[PDB]
Amino acid sequence: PQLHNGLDFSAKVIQGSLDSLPQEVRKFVEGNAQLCQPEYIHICDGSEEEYGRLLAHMQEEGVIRKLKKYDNCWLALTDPRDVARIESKTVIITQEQRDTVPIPKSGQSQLGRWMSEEDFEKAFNARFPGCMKGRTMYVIPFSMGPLGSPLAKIGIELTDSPYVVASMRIMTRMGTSVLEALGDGEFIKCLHSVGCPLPLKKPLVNNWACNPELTLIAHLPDRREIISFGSGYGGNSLLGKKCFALRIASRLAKEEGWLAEHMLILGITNPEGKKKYLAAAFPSACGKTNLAMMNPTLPGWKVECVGDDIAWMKFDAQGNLRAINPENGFFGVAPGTSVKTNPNAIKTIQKNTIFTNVAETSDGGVYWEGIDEPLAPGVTITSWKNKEWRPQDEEPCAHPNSRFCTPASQCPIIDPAWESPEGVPIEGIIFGGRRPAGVPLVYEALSWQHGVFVGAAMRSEAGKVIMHDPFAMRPFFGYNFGKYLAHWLSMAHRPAAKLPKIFHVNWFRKDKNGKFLWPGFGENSRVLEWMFGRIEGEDSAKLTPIGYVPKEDALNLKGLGDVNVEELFGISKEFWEKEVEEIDKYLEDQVNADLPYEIERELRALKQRISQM
Ligand SMILES: Nc1nc2c(ncn2[C@@H]2O[C@H](COP(=O)(O)OP(=O)(O)OP(=O)(O)O)[C@@H](O)[C@H]2O)c(=O)[nH]1
Ligand SMILES: [Cl-]
Ligand SMILES: [Mn+2]
Ligand SMILES: [Mn+2]
Ligand SMILES: [Mn+2]
Repeated sequence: PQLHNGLDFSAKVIQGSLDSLPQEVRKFVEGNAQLCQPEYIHICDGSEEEYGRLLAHMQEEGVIRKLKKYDNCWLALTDPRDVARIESKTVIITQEQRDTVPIPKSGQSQLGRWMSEEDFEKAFNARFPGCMKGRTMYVIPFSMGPLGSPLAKIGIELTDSPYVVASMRIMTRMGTSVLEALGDGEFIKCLHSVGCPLPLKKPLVNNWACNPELTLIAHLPDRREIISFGSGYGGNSLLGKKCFALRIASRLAKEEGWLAEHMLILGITNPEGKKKYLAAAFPSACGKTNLAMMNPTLPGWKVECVGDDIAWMKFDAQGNLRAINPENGFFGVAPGTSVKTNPNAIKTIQKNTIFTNVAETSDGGVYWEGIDEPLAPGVTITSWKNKEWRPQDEEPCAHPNSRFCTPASQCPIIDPAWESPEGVPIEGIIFGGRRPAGVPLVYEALSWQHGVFVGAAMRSEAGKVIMHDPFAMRPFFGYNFGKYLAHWLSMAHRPAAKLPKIFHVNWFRKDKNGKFLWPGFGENSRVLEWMFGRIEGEDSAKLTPIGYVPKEDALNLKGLGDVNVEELFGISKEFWEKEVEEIDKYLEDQVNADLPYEIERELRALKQRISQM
C-alpha cells in the first residue's frame, strides 16, 4: 500500500527481487531502505560471478588491491582510526541492566556495556536516517553453521559496504540457498552502515569509509537485532563474526539450552587410530588459531581443524556434547603467523584470501611482523599505512591486529566432519591464557563445577597487566555473566549428559630471564597427548591443590630434553594464595549477587587446599 511512490523500493533493486523474499525479510529490507535511503538495493546470491565482479569493482575504485604473487588474493588498507573491534562503543540493550551485566558490588562492570532502550533510540536516530544516500544497500542472507544443521541459525545483514559482502561470503554461508532454506522461519536482523552518506561531509581517508566519532555496535537480543554504525572493520561490520556468533548467540543459547563460546574445535587422532574432538577457549592473542591447525610434532598423531574461533555446542539426546563451527572461514591475526608458528595457515592463505592492514611486498606478496621469512634482495615493502618501510625501522609494517580472511574449505587439515550438520562430539574443553608466572603448563579440573570455576577464574597478560577474561568471553557476553555461569553449571543436571573433561593450559610461563619455559606451537601436541589419555582414563595424573597435573614422566618429552619440568609445573603456595585472593575480589565485585553458590564453593575449596600446602 502507498499513497505516493516512496515506500515500494522495487524500482531500485539491481539484483534479485523484493517479491522473491520471504515476507518478513522483505519488511526488514524495505523498512531500512526507507530509513537509510540507499540509491540501490542488491540482494546477494552468493555466486562466484557476483563475488568476482564486486572484487574487481573495489579494485578499480582503489578500495582493495590485488596481490599479484598469489591466486585471487586481495589487500585492504583501512583508515587508521578504524582498525579494530572497539569495546567502549559496543553495547547490549535490554530493559533492565541486570539482564546484561551483573550489578557490581563496588566498581564498574567490565563484563559488558549496557545501554538503555531510550538512549539507544536517540543514538539510532542520530545516525541511520539517510546514512546510505548515494550508496548500494547489499542484502546478505547468511547461515551461521551448515545449512540445515539443527544448530544453525540464519541472519540477514544489510550493509552499504562491498568489503563486508566479500568478507561475509568467506566467513559465512551466503546467498540464495540461504533464503530458500529460511522460508518463513526466524532470522537475526543485522543492520550495518559505515555512516558516510553521499555527498561526503568529511574527508575520505585511504578510500575507507567510516565514521569513528559516531561508531556504535549495538545488540538488541530481545528484538533479535544487531545494529552497527560507523566502522567498516572486522567484528564491527562482519556481523556474523562476533555480534551474532557470540553476543546474540550466547543469549539464544541461554534461552534454548545450548552454548555459544569463544572456542576452537579440533579433532586429534592418536597412533592407535582413535580420534577425539576438543574445544579450547583462549583470549585473543593467546593462540587458538595456532592450536586449531597445529602441525603436531609427535609421530603418529594428527590434528584436524573444525573451527578456530567460535563453537556452538548442544548436548544431544544421547548425552554427547555436539559442536559445530558456525563460521565458514578463518579471520585470523596475520602478525606472528609463520611457517614455524602456523604452517597450515601459511598454506591456506595463498588463494582466495582477503588481507586487511598487512604490508605488501613489491612483487605482490604480503608481509608482517613475525612472518620469519626473508625477502629476496631487491624486494621492497609498503607498510599498511601505504608508506615505504624497511626492517630497520621502529613502527610495524602491519597493524598489530591485521587479519587474513580465508575460506575454511581450503585448510589442508580441515576436518572431514567440519560441515557435518550434527556436529562433532566434544570430549574435552581447554581453558588458557598468557601467564608468565605461577600457572603450570597443564592441569585438569577435579569436576565439572571446578572446571566451570577454572573458566571463570581465567586471567591473561594484557608494564605488564594481568587481566581477567573469564571463558575468554569478557568482550563477548551477551547477557549477565552470573547467569552464564549458572547456565554452564546446569549442564551437569541434564539427561545422560556426558560432561567433557576440563583442562587449563599455559603455553607462556617464563623463567627468571623472561624466556618461555615451553617451546609451544607443534610441541603442544605433547600436552594434547596427555589430555587424550586422561579422557581415556589413563593413570597419568597426580593430585595437587589446583587440580591434576601430569605424573613425573607422564608427559612425552622425547625430542626436547632441554625443558625444565620442575619449574614448568611448579606450584607455589605464595603465588596461589595471592591468586585466589585476586579471583575472590574479582568474582565478589564483578559477579556479586549473581555468583552461583557452586562457584563460591569452588573458590572456598581452592582457598582451603592452598592453605594446607
Ligand atoms: N610462546 C608461544 N606463543 C604462542 C603459542 N601459540 C600461539 N602463540 C602466540 O599467540 C599469538 C597468536 O595468537 P592469536 O592469533 O592472536 O590468537 P587467537 O586466539 O587466534 O586470537 P583471535 O583470532 O583474536 O580470537 C602469537 O603471538 C603467537 O606467537 C605457543 O604455543 N607458545
Ligand atoms: Cl560504489
Ligand atoms: Mn584466531
Ligand atoms: Mn576471536
Ligand atoms: Mn550444581
